[PDB]
Amino acid sequence: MKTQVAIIGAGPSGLLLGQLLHKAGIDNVILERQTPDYVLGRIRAGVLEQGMVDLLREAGVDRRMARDGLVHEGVEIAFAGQRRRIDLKRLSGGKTVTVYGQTEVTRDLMEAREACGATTVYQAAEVRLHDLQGERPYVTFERDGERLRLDCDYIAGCDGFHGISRQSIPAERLKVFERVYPFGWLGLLADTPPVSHELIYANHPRGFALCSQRSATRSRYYVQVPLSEKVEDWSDERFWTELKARLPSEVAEKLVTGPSLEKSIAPLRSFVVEPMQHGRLFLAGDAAHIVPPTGAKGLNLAASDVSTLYRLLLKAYREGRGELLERYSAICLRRIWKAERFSWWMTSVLHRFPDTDAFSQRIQQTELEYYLGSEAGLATIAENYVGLPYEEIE
Amino acid sequence: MKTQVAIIGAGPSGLLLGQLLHKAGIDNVILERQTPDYVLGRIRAGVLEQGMVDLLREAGVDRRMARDGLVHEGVEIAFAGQRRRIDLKRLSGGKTVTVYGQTEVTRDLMEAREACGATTVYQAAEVRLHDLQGERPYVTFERDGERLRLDCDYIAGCDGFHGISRQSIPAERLKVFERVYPFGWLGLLADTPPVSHELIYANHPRGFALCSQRSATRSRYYVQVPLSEKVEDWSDERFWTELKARLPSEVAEKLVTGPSLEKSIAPLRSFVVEPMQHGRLFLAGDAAHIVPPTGAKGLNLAASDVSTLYRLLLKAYREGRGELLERYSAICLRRIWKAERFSWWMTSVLHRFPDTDAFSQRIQQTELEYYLGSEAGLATIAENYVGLPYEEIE
Ligand SMILES: Cc1cc2nc3c(=O)[nH]c(=O)nc-3n(C[C@H](O)[C@H](O)[C@H](O)COP(=O)(O)OP(=O)(O)OC[C@H]3O[C@@H](n4cnc5c(N)ncnc54)[C@H](O)[C@@H]3O)c2cc1C
Ligand SMILES: Cc1cc2nc3c(=O)[nH]c(=O)nc-3n(C[C@H](O)[C@H](O)[C@H](O)COP(=O)(O)OP(=O)(O)OC[C@H]3O[C@@H](n4cnc5c(N)ncnc54)[C@H](O)[C@@H]3O)c2cc1C
Ligand SMILES: O=C(O)c1ccc(O)cc1O
Ligand SMILES: O=C(O)c1ccc(O)cc1O
Ligand SMILES: [Br-]
Ligand SMILES: [Br-]
Ligand SMILES: [Br-]
Ligand SMILES: [Br-]
Repeated sequence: MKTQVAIIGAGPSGLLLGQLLHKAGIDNVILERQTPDYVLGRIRAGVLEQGMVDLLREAGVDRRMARDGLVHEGVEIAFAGQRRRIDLKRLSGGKTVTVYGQTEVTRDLMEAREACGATTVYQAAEVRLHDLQGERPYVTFERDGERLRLDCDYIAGCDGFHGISRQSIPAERLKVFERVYPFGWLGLLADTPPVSHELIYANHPRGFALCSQRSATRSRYYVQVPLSEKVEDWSDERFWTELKARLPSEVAEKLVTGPSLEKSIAPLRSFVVEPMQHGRLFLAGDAAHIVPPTGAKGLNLAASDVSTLYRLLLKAYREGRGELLERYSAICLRRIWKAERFSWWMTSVLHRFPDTDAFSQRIQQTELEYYLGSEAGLATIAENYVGLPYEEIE
Repeated sequence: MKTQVAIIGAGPSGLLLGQLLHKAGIDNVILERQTPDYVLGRIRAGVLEQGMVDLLREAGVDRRMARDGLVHEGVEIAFAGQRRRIDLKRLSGGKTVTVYGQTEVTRDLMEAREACGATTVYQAAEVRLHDLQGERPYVTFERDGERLRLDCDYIAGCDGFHGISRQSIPAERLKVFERVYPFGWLGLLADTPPVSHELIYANHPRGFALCSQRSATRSRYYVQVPLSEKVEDWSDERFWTELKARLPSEVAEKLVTGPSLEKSIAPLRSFVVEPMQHGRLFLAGDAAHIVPPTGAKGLNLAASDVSTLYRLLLKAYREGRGELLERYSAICLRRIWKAERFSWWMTSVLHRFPDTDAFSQRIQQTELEYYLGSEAGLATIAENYVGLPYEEIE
């Protein structure tokens, strides 16, 4: 079996990369460990940057998004009883973000991939990578018991945090950066109208709360929760009572509650590996880095890694410029570290930490008061929130 | 013995407050524990904000400053081999800072006080405060052995961190915020031309370094040093070799070194007390709060507390508005917390901390790269550096 670019993983990264490549005439095969239905059952991200919205259009997979996605021009931050709005559009020079669920994007791409007929192998068991430093690397996997080999020129590891690709690079070639936060997010998806037309991030003494949305009739809420909590310990009712307890009263009063469609706990983490490649293997998305969701950068960073890898593969195949591929990590890492810093900052100012002394609490409050009341402070939040510019290469 | 306003301490705060009050017709007596020469021997701050420069003019003590002070329009920050300049003037909307030593300001005020004939009692031993909540508080002290009593309407505690005034307020009425940093600054004053026309803050792997000045022929340099260091362990030569080791080579090459006129180690600290008053006692300057010197806010905060207290005392004496004095702490604390936050931020990004993991180091570097390369980031540094606006009261 043979292809040009082998792609491990069919989440947003793998599908987006694959779609881009296919439209340009570069053969690519995707290997996914799960079934399509399993991948489609993941409720995750909901905020997309301008850059990602353009990459979807470029991949020709934007019809449904242009119809159903909500364009937001601001986000609110509530702390100490007051609600402060950040005008993203005015402060960033006219950029906005688009709210459209990750499940939707994945569904749009999977459909687009099916229609064009490109190769996708689900239930690809025991994927293994070989000859990463040769001229002809290959992948082996098991489809219903028999071991099959797939030959390619390059391998794109788009298998997420627990994927096999990052684990395939000799640990001594890698430099790992990581911070684990002492809390997670308990998220809840409901078929009720969102409480606000825009998102509300909330710093409350009991912990962080976030009011988000998926459509005009579907909502998503999160509340900061310690690592000891179990999802079965949180009935729908306990969640609504806690959410209400963390929001300003004029917001809590108009909250339409309802039974959960999905409920889960996601732990917060920061993680970066350098470099992001090894021989003919290139990492993209969660396979290479993790950000706490506070800044909504995860899926967005995945898009920029992919945007970069794709353009570098094009130069390589169409222009015979195979040497530019060495620049992948340098290019990606610049944007990644700034997104990691924004995510970390957002996380530290909106969440309540366990053993904080009096001084740190006052500083946290003052960070908010300064950044939310200063035109220059608001602009730092805004330009980072909408998304810093993609570097163009060459 | 009787006066209207008793002032404890003859450093910048006490003298400035006293001078302002005197010019407006409000009698005031200053009690200082040391001799004039001792106070004059302290080498400390060198950077003055616009607001402080105007308060000096208002006190009519600005002739020498207008002549010898250096107006700076920018400051440089060096990290990872590169030097980045922050244009304060362009970024803050035209404000600048003025470099004029603290010793000079103190000398100008002491001279001004002498000429106008206001009462200053040096070597005022064992100062004690009494009847703080009555209508007539008083101060007792010892001048060459005999105990004298001074009656007044109000007491301004301008006695610094180790003064008696903060210690005179019942500890249960006070709320203390404090952070101690695991390092200090080893400063050196030399009679050599400064290495740059503007200040250079430096983040280097060996620790922080700062190149400052006092005049066109006098310089002041600092290098971050751990708490274990003793000044007698640092010969002039050891200092120059370390300073040079922490600066970019094109800067180190042109450094004119020389024997020290003064050399000392100042530990870094953050400290705030709330409220800043008790009955007829009002705290000002270091008596109420400490900031690490990284943002040059100490003497500047002292000026704003004093500017506020003075205007409130004027309303009280001239207008019979004695009730406005209750607003002192609320007014002062707003500016103080923002200055404390700026100082903390500057400190955390320019200094090397002892037990930092890989992630934090990368974030520290990225903080600098973001704030120094973003127009909005640069503006946050600039408006804070020149000094946020003084609140006007009423
Ligand atoms: C559980 C979780 C919750 C999250 N929640 C949020 C959230 O609420 N908000 C938010 O803003 N962001 C959230 N994120 C982050 C955001 O969803 C991601 O950054 C985004 O999904 C990254 O896409 P990806 O393609 O890189 O990774 P993924 O979506 O993880 O896709 C990787 C894919 O590769 C497959 N794969 C794994 N191992 C192998 C293998 N050995 N062989 C073959 N295929 C393999 C997996 O089955 C998976 O389909 C979350 C991430 C996770 C892991
Ligand atoms: C040792 C030290 C080093 C510093 N170094 C720097 C530096 O390098 N850079 C910088 O930016 N800032 C520095 N600062 C901070 C800056 O100098 C101050 O914020 C500024 O001096 C505050 O002025 P003040 O009048 O409030 O206090 P001070 O200048 O401390 O004056 C308070 C005065 O009150 C007197 N006093 C004390 N106790 C009594 C008493 N019991 N009775 C009567 N009088 C009393 C003292 O003798 C003193 O004269 C430093 C502060 C200190 C303490
Ligand atoms: O799921 C969301 O809608 C969502 C929105 C904002 C954010 O920062 C993180 C999130 O997961
Ligand atoms: O003494 C200085 O000149 C000086 C300058 C800048 C600064 O932040 C701190 C300082 O003590
Ligand atoms: Br979703
Ligand atoms: Br995220
Ligand atoms: Br000085
Ligand atoms: Br200071």
